[PDB]
Amino acid sequence: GEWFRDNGKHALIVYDDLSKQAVAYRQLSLLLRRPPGREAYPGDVFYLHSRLLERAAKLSEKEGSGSLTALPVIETQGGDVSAYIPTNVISITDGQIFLEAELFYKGIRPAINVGLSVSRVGSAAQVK
Amino acid sequence: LNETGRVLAVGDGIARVFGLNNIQAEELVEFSSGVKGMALNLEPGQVGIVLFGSDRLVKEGELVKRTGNIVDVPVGPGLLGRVVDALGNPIDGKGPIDAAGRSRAQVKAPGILPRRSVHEPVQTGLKAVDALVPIGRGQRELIIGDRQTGKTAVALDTILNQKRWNNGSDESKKLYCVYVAVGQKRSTVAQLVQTLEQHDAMKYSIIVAATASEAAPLQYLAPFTAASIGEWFRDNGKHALIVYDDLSKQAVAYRQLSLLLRRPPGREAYPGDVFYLHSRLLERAAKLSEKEGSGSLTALPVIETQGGDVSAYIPTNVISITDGQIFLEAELFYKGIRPAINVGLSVSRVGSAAQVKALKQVAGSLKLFLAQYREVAAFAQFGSDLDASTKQTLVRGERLTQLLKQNQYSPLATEEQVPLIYAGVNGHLDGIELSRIGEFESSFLSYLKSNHNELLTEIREKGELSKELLASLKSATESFVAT
Amino acid sequence: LNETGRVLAVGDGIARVFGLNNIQAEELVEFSSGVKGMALNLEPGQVGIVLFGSDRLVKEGELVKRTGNIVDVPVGPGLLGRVVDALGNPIDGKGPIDAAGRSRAQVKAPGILPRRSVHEPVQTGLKAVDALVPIGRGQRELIIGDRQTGKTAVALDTILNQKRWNNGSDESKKLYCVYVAVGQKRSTVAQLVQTLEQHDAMKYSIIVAATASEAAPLQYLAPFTAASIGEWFRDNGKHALIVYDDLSKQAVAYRQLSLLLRRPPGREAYPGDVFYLHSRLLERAAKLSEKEGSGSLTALPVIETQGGDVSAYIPTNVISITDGQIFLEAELFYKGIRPAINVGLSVSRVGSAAQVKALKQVAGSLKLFLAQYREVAAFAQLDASTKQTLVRGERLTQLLKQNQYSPLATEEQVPLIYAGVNGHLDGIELSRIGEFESSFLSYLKSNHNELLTEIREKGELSKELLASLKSATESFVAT
Amino acid sequence: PITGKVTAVIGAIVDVHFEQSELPAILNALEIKTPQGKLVLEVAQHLGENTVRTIAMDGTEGLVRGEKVLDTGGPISVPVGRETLGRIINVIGEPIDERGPIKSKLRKPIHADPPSFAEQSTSAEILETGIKVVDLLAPYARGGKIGLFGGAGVGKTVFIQELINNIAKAHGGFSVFTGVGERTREGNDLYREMKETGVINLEGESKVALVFGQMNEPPGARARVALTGLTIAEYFRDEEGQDVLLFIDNIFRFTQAGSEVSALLGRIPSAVGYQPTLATDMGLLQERITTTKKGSVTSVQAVYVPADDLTDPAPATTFAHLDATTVLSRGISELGIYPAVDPLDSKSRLLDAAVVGQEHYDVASKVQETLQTYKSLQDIIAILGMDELSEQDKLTVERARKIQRFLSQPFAVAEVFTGIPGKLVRLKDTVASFKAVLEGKYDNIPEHAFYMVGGIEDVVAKAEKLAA
Amino acid sequence: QGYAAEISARRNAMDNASKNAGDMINRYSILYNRTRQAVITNELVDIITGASS
Ligand SMILES: Nc1ncnc2c1ncn2[C@@H]1O[C@H](COP(=O)(O)OP(=O)(O)OP(=O)(O)O)[C@@H](O)[C@H]1O
Ligand SMILES: Nc1ncnc2c1ncn2[C@@H]1O[C@H](COP(=O)(O)OP(=O)(O)OP(=O)(O)O)[C@@H](O)[C@H]1O
Ligand SMILES: [Mg+2]
Ligand SMILES: [Mg+2]
Repeated sequence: GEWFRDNGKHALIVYDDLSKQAVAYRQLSLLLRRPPGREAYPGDVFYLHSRLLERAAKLSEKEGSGSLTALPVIETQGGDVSAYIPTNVISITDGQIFLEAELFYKGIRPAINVGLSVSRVGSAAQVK
Repeated sequence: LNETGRVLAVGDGIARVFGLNNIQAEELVEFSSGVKGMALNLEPGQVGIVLFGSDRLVKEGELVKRTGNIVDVPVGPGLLGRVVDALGNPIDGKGPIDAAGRSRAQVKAPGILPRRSVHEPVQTGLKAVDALVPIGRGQRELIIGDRQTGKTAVALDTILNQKRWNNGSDESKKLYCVYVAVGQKRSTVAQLVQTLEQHDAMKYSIIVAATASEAAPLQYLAPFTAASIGEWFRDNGKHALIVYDDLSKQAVAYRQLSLLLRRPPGREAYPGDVFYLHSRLLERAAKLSEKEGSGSLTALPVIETQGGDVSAYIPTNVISITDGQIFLEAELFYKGIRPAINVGLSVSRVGSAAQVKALKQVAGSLKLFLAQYREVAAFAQFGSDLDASTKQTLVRGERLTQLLKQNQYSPLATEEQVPLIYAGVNGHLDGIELSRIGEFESSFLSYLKSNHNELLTEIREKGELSKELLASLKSATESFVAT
Repeated sequence: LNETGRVLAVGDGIARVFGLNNIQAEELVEFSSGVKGMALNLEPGQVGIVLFGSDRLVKEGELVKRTGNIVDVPVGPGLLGRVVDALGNPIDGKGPIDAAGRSRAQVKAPGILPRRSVHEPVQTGLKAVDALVPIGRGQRELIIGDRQTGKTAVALDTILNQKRWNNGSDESKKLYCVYVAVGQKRSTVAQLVQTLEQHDAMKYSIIVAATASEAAPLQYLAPFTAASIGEWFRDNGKHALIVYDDLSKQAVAYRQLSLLLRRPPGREAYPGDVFYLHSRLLERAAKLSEKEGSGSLTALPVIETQGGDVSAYIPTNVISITDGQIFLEAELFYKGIRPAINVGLSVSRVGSAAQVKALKQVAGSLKLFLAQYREVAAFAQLDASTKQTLVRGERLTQLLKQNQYSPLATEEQVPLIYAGVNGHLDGIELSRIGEFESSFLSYLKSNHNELLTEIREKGELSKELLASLKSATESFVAT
Repeated sequence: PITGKVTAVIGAIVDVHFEQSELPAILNALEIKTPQGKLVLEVAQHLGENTVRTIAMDGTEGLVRGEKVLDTGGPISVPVGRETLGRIINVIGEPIDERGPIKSKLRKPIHADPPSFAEQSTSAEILETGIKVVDLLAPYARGGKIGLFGGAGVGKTVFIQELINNIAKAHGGFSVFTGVGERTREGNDLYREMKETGVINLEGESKVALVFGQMNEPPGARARVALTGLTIAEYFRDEEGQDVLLFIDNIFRFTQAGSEVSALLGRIPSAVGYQPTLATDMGLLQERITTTKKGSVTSVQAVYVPADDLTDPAPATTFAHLDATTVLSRGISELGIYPAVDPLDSKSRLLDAAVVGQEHYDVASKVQETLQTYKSLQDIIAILGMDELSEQDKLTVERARKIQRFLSQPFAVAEVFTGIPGKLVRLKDTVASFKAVLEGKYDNIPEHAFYMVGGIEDVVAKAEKLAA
Repeated sequence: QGYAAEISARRNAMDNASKNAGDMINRYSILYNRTRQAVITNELVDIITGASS
């Protein structure tokens, strides 16, 4: 995606999904016998997802003009938003599109929970 | 040092021995001081011996000799009425054990082919158990619950009930009981043996004791040798009931051994293969086919939960291994419900196949009424108004709950259980004051035994309610309820 | 290499040293850069030194040399009015310390036979504590509560009150005060010293400070060296009071040391011996027998609970060790009920033996009244008697309020608690109760000074004194 | 004699190298000379290369590598017999009452095998304590094993001292009190109270022996003093053939002490950091306490509950070893209901209709049913309040509140700080009073009349005083 | 008048019920946070012991 970003083009990247990347990184770290952290994740998983997600950027006119837009996907077990990796990514990203199982099985689809969903860039990006 | 070794280090019940090149895994060794041990760990330059006694006796430089024997225990009918330690040595203070043979502790469970489907009841004499969670011969019914809830009481009543048949001539009904005390204090086992001898249940029972002070390997090894003792009856066409009180303390003993051998810990520091332990123990309980003499061995594991937490490692393991659970709760205990069985959480997966046909017939709707009652009681507690049908549900369910109360060491024959469950389920108790149910039972049986003895005789000998018996039972219940 | 060694490694505040063959366990050693340490592990061929300072000061290959002393600190009366670090070095900048001697940081607490029953009062000057939770000389009374609930306020008012006697001539009555700030902000300790100097309480106090930034071993050590400083007063027939503010932060520093030594974490990740840390510290607070010189060392540990959880690990440990507890409740503190004593949970097992007889007379059967008032409030959440109980309990609680840095002598407390228990306040509006005290005392000083002097000197209310107090109280209340 | 050199010192653990290859057997006592006199170490492990790892019974501070160690040739051994009565004994058996040597003709090792299964004797005789809640809902057994469970600051010590005061005189046999890691102040208080009430008599015959390893002691001492107490009690049981009271406060401190040394001994920590050997260590200790055919030992034990967590491995494992249990609770204490015994969690073997009779059993079971109903209605009472309860639920809640308050009782020991005179209640009086309360005979009495009184007679008298 | 008093009383009763339930929510939120920290600590201790075998 950063090739499009750097060369003056716009790119969208969807990480489907970051929970399983975190699981794989945990697997690597534990099998490399590195010191475990909380919930047996490595000591620097936050530096995994931040290292990844801060590459999504909107560049100024002097740096060409390019954008890389990231839509990471996160799977919350039993809908627990307070889990470790979700806690990291929710702080990492500029908002949430939160999908609720109850709405989904009510037949309300795409089932977005409007109360919890927020875009912190918000109205600045919206079409007038 | 092929058939001998010498101690490199010793402590906390573990000895590390140099040599013993030819020793087999789990083989026994004898130290020159006379204490024995078991070679759990074989390593490139060491053997890890777990000691069956005080490590005061062992010391560095101690010579160690192979026994050439894997753990084995005496077995046979000569153990009936005896108390033996984890290795079959008598501790009751009487004479030797007249063993019919010896059997290894670790033995392969019967495979797919030898077995037969569980179809013979284990009549516990407990109304709740026999009515709602039947136990069959060859079944593995977990008894699980917090401390001091009545687990041992349930198992002990099941043992005491067999005196009806153990005095008879029919060898196919007689059930021989083995009770394995793991981690219990010797005075508790002494009280248990006086309870059995007072009720004269000892003459068909066996006690295997690995009490609290006995070395961890013996507490570990007692369930397996007790299973080997029980398996003789299974393998010779007889029936056995083995009660493991308590498997959690065996798991604790294995955690001790594995941690002191420095085997990698798992969850809650238990070793990674404790499930293999309880599984290879419990799969030995089986019902065999005619080609194998139709013997059986029934297991009643006891598990002590902490604070009701069934999510713990060992509780989940044994729950997932066994064929069902009897759940005991403190809340029901103080509400006066004894044996305090939570009939909602309790489940028998062998199910009605293990139930006497008469009690199957009358108990059919009991489960439904109790489920409805537990669902509805929240309305009464919450202060909400009650519909007529919900009020009827409560009046029925409260009396059914009262009807399942039972005093300790007072098991009921099924000829006595069937009339009570019939009367309760058909709603003939609904008019009686809730306080008087206990008066009803004691009187109603006394009535039937005196004025309707034919019904009890026929229920016992046939085991099934024909239409004539059921109609006569209806008439008798209506007669007595018109007290 | 017998009397010196060379650092093999440095990390996490631990220096592995080669040599030091003749070193004693827990001996104090000096590094080439002047930072000191404790030889905690003696191992085959190496020694593990815990550093009383930042490990930036230590490098591989640096020479380390013995001192020949188990870790010890200066003690004596020359420390009065001084602020010192965990090892007794002066940090107030007022110059050297005139030590009467040196005493080891950690010492066996006096056994069973040397001791005596606690039978003298530690006059806190707080109505609530002096009335409901008596503290005796040789007692060890826990002050426990949530952050910013007046814990240090209670300890500090107790320290300030002693000026009434420490200015006198009788050492049987004086009470010298030692205070350890453990993990506290250094600015807070500076302002606390300023507060003591304003009230003139400094000239008999000692401050032993191991503030937040200082290496964990110093925070761990400070309570023990301050206990050693107070034990000089204890052992020489003098009376001392030692405040630990907090012990919780000491436990945190000890957890840091233990986990950086890679010892197994226990409950709440504290090491298994975190109990022994506080037990061997607090058992040193004792009252000695006549054969041992009759001295004493009173202790006031301070514990910060999170969310008011007294059931946590360290709080329960210290509650197990101490002779009682003063529980300071945030919910009371927010409603303006200060010093915010929760009289339901607060208990002093020494009890009556520590109390002044006059207070035991007038404050008799008051401890039950306020818990009964709390139960009445729960029941309401009315019977005529319960309404009367509510009316009197509210105004008693108004009497138990007290402004900071304003301790009352028992001659002043006794009239107020008398008027409260005997129901004279029941006719006076609540808003004016704070005035009542100020006026009421002012009257007794103005017109009945003989009665107050008699209460002071005799320590008991005879029939004549009790009736005179009744008459004066009624006369004022009607006026 | 066999001699060795100290090679390592860490905390309470000391490693000794014996060039004379005949190493001391495990549990042997070793002696180091110091300015304090002798320091006694106990051999815990053999490490190989002639090195043994040992636990110090006193402070290791001041030790130097290369310091000489002498093997005593046997375990720690303590005086026994009637010469120990009326005296205070240290863990290693030295007197610490400053009254000179203990002149016992016999001295016995503190490590011994528990009695065999054939030696066990069992009985069902009620030990009347005079405490309403205990005598009603959890009767104690003479010759049985009794355990107080409770967190910090609930009243384990006051309850223990009340039991001592009530039972010691009535027992008439011998007594042993073992302070295991508990308050030194209360050791002195017990000593002086015993010396004033005459059960200890410096000028004559005494009936109690005292052993103290109080909480100021290193973990090595706390891990072994209980065995010294057990050794004196066992000498009274087996050799004197007498009947023995054995008080232990606090047995948890034994288990905790082992944990403190467990990591230094090189063991892998078990759950929540306890030693792997917890269960077998505690079994080896506690099942020596059993009564036997030679004599009867009535043992009362206080058990600490860390962080009020009854699921903690130590209390949880201790529960299996007792005939009677009394679970003190902070939740009850906060109500002001001393002695704070939890009437539902407290449980006893002897609450059996064949032992206590049908009337006592019925009264106790009805009391517990009422209390359980009241506890089941807590959430409803909190949210909706009393008005919405069913009318018979209202009646049950009122009777449950009155039973709660009637189970409180003022002990004479607590009078120092409660100011309420001590009160004692006989068993039959307790049963009659609670039967009367259940039967509604005193429904008209205000509930505060039940708080801190003994017997229904005092309830009516306090009702009169509240009516005045 | 009885109907008016009934409805007013039910208003006030539900108000008190809601306030009591809110207090209980505060208490159980505190207990939940404590249990959360305890669970994390215990699981992490198990992991660390497994690593340092
Ligand atoms: N049906 C019953 N009726 C009355 N009391 C009973 C009944 N069953 C058990 N009890 C009582 O419950 C208490 C505990 O019983 P039991 O020893 O069987 O429990 P347990 O769950 O096996 O206990 P533990 O975990 O201590 O071994 C004892 O007082 C026993 O008398
Ligand atoms: N009796 C009182 N009257 C008025 N204000 C008081 C009283 N006691 C304490 N305060 C004030 O309450 C605040 C907190 O007091 P203090 O510093 O003693 O509490 P603390 O519990 O020691 O706090 P921390 O946990 O921050 O150390 C300060 O403003 C203090 O002035
Ligand atoms: Mg049991
Ligand atoms: Mg403060």
